[PDB]
Amino acid sequence: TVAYIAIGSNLASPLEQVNAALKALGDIPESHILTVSSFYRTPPLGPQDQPDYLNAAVALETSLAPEELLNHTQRIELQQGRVRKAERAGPRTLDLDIMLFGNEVINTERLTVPHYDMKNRGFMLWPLFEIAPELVFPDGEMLRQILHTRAFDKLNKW
Ligand SMILES: [Cl-]
Ligand SMILES: [Mg+2]
Ligand SMILES: [Mg+2]
Repeated sequence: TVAYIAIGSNLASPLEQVNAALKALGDIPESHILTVSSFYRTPPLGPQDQPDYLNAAVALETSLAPEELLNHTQRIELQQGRVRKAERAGPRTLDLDIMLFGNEVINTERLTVPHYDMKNRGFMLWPLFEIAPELVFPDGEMLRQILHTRAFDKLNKW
């Protein structure tokens, strides 16, 4: 099944953390990376000029169950994302979100697929459109149409 995973980093040098994250994603059992988007840049809010966020999208072919994939993305977030050495308040610096899993709609306490706010997040949809321009959501909405009809922040490449 093809799963689409969003990666975000605001950590240290986001290139290195994101690449470790990609390596870990490929190392998930019964799973392989099909393609990876370009890296995109999201400024922080406010003048503080804290680290920018690096955003990407990955297409992952997997024969895992959705909740099993979630175990792995959660694990990688702990192992690669700091959070032992600095958690709440940080926040955690590496985010791996399962955006879509096949044409599946999953509504469970642990896992909601499609990711609940993804259609309003340009830093999720634009990298997704780069690797899946013909994507259609389980409810039938076309990714190309959402990008024509919803307002998003400008999103430059990294
Ligand atoms: Cl949907
Ligand atoms: Mg997130
Ligand atoms: Mg998350």
